[PDB]
Amino acid sequence: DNIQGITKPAIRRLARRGGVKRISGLIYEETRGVLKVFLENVIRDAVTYTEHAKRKTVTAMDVVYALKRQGRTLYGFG
Amino acid sequence: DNIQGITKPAIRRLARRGGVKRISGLIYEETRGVLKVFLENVIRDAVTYTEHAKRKTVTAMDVVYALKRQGRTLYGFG
Amino acid sequence: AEEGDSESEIEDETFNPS
Amino acid sequence: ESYSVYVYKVLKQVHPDTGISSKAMGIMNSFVNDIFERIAGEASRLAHYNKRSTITSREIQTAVRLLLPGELAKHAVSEGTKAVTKYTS
Amino acid sequence: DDFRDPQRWKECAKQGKMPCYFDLIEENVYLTERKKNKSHRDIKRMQCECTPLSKDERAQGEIACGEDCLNRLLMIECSSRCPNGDYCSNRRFQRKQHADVEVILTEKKGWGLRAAKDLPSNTFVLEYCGEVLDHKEFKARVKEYARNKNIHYYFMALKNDEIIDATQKGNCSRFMNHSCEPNCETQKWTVNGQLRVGFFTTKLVPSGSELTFDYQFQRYGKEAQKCFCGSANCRGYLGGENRVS
Amino acid sequence: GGVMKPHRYRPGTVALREIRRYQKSTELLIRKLPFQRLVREIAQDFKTDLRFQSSAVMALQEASEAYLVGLFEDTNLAAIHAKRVTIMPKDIQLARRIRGE
Amino acid sequence: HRYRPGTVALREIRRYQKSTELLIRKLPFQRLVREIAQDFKTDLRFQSSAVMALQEASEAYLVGLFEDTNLAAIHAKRVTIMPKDIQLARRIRGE
Amino acid sequence: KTRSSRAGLQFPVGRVHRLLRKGNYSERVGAGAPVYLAAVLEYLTAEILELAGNAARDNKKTRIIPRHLQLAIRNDEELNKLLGRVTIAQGGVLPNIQAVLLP
Repeated sequence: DNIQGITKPAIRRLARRGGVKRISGLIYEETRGVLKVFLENVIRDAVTYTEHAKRKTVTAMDVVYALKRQGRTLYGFG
Repeated sequence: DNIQGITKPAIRRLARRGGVKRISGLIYEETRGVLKVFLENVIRDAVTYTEHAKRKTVTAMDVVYALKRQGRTLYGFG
Repeated sequence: AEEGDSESEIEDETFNPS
Repeated sequence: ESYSVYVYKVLKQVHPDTGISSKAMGIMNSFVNDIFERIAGEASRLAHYNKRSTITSREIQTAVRLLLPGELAKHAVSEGTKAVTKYTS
Repeated sequence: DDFRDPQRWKECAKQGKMPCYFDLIEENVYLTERKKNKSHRDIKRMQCECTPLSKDERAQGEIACGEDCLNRLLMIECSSRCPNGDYCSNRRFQRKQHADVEVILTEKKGWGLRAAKDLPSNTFVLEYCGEVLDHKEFKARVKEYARNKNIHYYFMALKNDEIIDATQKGNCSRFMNHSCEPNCETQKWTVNGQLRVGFFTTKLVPSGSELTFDYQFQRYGKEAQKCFCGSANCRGYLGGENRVS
Repeated sequence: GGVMKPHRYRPGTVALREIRRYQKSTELLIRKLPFQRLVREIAQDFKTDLRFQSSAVMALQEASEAYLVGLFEDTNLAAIHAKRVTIMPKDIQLARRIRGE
Repeated sequence: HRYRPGTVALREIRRYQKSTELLIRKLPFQRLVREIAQDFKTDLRFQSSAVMALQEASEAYLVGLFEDTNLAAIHAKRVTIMPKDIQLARRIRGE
Repeated sequence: KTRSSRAGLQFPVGRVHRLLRKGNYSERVGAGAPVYLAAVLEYLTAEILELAGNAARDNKKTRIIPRHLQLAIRNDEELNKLLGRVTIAQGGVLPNIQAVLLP
């Protein structure tokens, strides 16, 4: 149970960067599930690329390709 | 002004297909501008493909290619 | 015992292999 | 030239006493072409990342597993594996 | 008191004890019906969305197609292609489920109806049935019949061009009177593509109480008439000097 | 002696009947010749003396009707989330903002 | 001396829209990531830049979702964000 | 005999192999690849036609129409995910009314 390691002040700081002034008490269980669906899609694609590349190690280019497949296009990691 | 040819009961009929029960009085003037912007974009790309292909008639495959460029795949006119 | 208007089907004919 | 007679051959095996219109035949033609282009483009992308010059049943299988959903991709991999097993034996 | 018998008898006009001077009528008849309508091109079927069980009645049994149906809320009766089949309760104009009515004398304004037993709200009573006219015949027959010195005019306008006559042939709904305190009313139900006019109740009418419906007031000639009920705010006369239709 | 009209429908019944009637059918909801004149008028701005086919305008009409139906399907959810029934232009602008347009 | 409720909230909005650092800690996110990954292939091993890219993409996705959540909450004539605003944003977004 | 008779399929193999070399995908297509892709296309075609035939029998018809294709695709959990950005001509929408609008 490591999705409880995404604490309440961290979600509150992400909401303060998002512009939110006042926060209810039920946002956190929704945000953890949304984060654990987005992770469970990107790591699924990254482990598929790794399992095709005949590799023991998930690199960063697999993650960049997994994000490019979904339309995210992250810059800064090659 | 052929934008007034898109009449009020046509927009009301599109809203009845969309599931709208009660309609205000400015939705028609909003919808005309939205449709105008969308059609200007698609006609601009279709005329670009037509001028590239050295033709003078605008075929339907140019429209299908422009809709694929916007990201809206259309089955039936191929 | 009851049937719909055939015009519904007439607007989209079957594919001809020839 | 199209896939129309092959769509008729597939349709007469799962539903014998039925027909199909030409508009639905064109929609099935567009569907087959779209899925062909998607799988071929993804298999072309997979062969460049590993610096290989080809495309192979492993490449097509990796392009199937990335593109199709969970229950559909398993049956697609099973049908393709059975068909490529029957080709050599 | 009603005593519907096919032999013509010795009662002149008042129809209170002997109903066989005129003729009765079933579902209405047409004269110039042509095949230009929305009948079987887009109103081919309007099927409700119901997932019933239909195997458990009289014990944990909900009645089929109640006030949660898509067709009863939109004032449409179902067809024979219903998923309930012969257990649907919308089809009330076709199975002829009626209410217990009786025609005796109440007041010197004329004949009418009084409720036999208790009858709850939103309950069907009787269907308005008659003879369907057209464009040309109405404005000729009204001036042909105004010179015959009749008191009761049995005219109801179905639409802007359709007016139903319930004079030559009429069912038991022709006797119902007017009052400024209505407990019944009229609704426009669409059965088999065709529009039909019914009578529903609005409250809990006691056994032995009046059942009338409100007129949408109308004059056609120069003279005026007045009502004799006087519940609390009976105008009696028309709405002034109007001339609409 | 006057001819009485029966009743009048409550507001909403005919509207829901039209919702069912136009969600059941599959047809073109916009007139064809004003749409063709509109497309030719807005296509005169990019290249003078063009020429069109019929399927090239039919595909435009199909795409435009599908786009507008999807826009109203999101905008009705916006108007219901705003605890209303009437549909406002601010709902259209919110739908086009959240969608990415 | 105490601040009236909202002043510290606007102060945090101003300082975290000014800063550029990461908001989620690294070891809980890494333990979350290593636990999710093993359900796709056996014996997974990680570089540092893969998790460093996952954290950037995850926080960008969450900020881009809370912006539309705030827009839905303002459209509903409120200030407090609710889970139904997140559901409306993910319904209109196409997810 | 043809390779579609060897593999036991119904879609052709030589046309798929010709479209793989011809469409500039790699300096080389492999082999088992057109057979594998023809099996995948035949399975997807048979699934679409099976659901379309069920949707056509549900309305007392004997000819599959684009409305039947629309209902077959949109009434499935995974085909709607595969074909979410696709507009089918003469297809229409799914009949649904929100529960806050019904009386």
